[PDB]
Amino acid sequence: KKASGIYYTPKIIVDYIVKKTLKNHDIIKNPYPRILDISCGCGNFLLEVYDILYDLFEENIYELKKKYDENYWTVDNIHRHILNYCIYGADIDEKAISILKDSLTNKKVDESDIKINLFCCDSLKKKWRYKFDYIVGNPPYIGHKKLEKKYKKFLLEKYSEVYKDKADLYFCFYKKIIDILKQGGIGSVITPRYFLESLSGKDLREYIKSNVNVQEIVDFLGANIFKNIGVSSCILTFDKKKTKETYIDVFKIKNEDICINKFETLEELLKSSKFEHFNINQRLLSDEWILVNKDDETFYNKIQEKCKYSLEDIAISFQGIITGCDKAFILSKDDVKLNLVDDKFLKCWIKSKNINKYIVDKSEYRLIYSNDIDNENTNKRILDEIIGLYKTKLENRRECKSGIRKWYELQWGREKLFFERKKIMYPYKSNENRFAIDYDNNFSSADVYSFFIKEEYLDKFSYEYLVGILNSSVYDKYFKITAKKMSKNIYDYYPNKVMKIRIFRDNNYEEIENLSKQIISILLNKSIDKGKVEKLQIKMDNLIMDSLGI
DNA sequence: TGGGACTTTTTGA
DNA sequence: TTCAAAAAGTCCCA
Ligand SMILES: CC(C)N(CCCNC(=O)Nc1ccc(C(C)(C)C)cc1)C[C@H]1O[C@@H](n2ccc3c(N)ncnc32)[C@H](O)[C@@H]1O
Ligand SMILES: [K+]
Ligand SMILES: [K+]
Repeated sequence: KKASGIYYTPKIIVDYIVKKTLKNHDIIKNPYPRILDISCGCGNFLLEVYDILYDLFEENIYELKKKYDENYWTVDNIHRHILNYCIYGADIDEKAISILKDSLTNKKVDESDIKINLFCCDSLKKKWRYKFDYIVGNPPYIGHKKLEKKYKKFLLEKYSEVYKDKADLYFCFYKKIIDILKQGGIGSVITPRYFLESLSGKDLREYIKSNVNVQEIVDFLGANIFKNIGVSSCILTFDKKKTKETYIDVFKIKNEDICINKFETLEELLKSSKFEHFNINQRLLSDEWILVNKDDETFYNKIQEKCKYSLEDIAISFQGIITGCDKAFILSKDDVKLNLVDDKFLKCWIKSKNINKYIVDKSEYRLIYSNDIDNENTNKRILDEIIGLYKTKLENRRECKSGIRKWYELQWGREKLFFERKKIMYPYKSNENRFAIDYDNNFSSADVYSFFIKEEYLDKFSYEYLVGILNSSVYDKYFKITAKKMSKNIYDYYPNKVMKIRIFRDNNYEEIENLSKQIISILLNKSIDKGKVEKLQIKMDNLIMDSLGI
């Protein structure tokens, strides 16, 4: 399956990571460094390590010959020494190890067979017999849906310090690498960036912060590093050195449309205008890692201090309907099959794209709220001609197999009363803040999140005021500071972060609310000349900036 | 083949 | 009993 050009780490990144770890190695003082890659594959990293080592030994061959055994340190012996004592690799694929072993053997190209330290094993189960000086590589990423159940139980029992709930497989590789790193060693890996902000990575970030000194983080944000692969990458470099001060070099990319396979070295790219550099004090990291420059930190801290309320304080949040099979329960509003379904069971259905700022597009789909169907004898045509077409798939849902749900019921139908009221809705993934007031009792899947204001905060906050500030440029920038960057121009808008947004009340409340009412009034007209909306938004942003003192 | 529009349901807790 | 998180996303066209 995984036999193609994908998953090959680009040469620029491989070269950077190998150099970053061995740039300043004192081969005279320690001529026996152990370099490990625990997901070496065909040896993208290890073959480069061999070359870097060979130059390093050959450049100091006469100093080694003089300080140590004169007969042992010769140029002809460098190849044997590297393979015996220096390069280590591990991979679960037997064929990959077979190829890597031949590649290392053919580096020199008789005598006694040289023992190459390659292991065909599960790196997370191996009883590692010693720690390592340097660890580099590109671990596998496997999410919570794509992991096997038996294997996941093992991770939960043994890697509980970093792996729980919706965590990822590469969380465990981070723990393994840190655990088998020598005092004073250096590790450098490329992994997905999502653990820097995700709720799942909370324990993993705590593990890294409390056990290694993070030297450098390269955040590519939504840039496409791996061709034809939908993943966002970062490079972490960490050590176990005794140092008094622990500051992190953060290199965050500025333009996501760059092509990495166009510059000579990654170092040239990082020092250029295509990246920004700033320092974060590792002691000042909380459970959240707020990796922003001084301007954005000052901006963020001003808003946090000024706002006395959060959305969670004043709102009730909930995820959308999860049918478990959308094609079985969602039909076009013009589908002739809806004449078989009583309007009592029909609900309006919108997708994330139907959410704009301040207002929702008119629904084009309907949801059959099948939970309200009492008996199978009644409304049999609905069960036999609409929902039953997917009966086999519906029966394969978890709650149907355990008997909690009937085969025709919605898997997670939530509570209708939550949806059939005035509320605010936003897409779960978007390029910008899009918070709308729903007036039409719209239902939606889990690609749209909703909340409504608690009764006790209705006098302080109105729906019109909230969509005003939340759709403002100030709050767009404020949310994206700590949001979870998913892919190019996509952020996660999930309650675990959206409900942490903080809000304020001051003298500008009335004028902000009135401007929001004007914007809503314009956006709902048939002859909508939606140009004045931009001007009103600009005026509102000025009031908000005045309110927060920025 | 790479870029852009859009986003299901499986899953642990 | 029933919540909400999770992109080695998914899909299509020029
Ligand atoms: C494929 C991705 C996921 N890979 C990224 C690193 C480069 N991998 C790579 O070049 N693989 C490869 C390339 C070509 C071949 C062919 C010979 C052409 C068939 C075979 C394998 C991760 C490697 O980790 C290995 N892996 C996965 C789980 C896991 C674990 N639990 N313990 C230890 N090693 C683990 C897996 O076999 C991969 O080689
Ligand atoms: K000597
Ligand atoms: K990406």
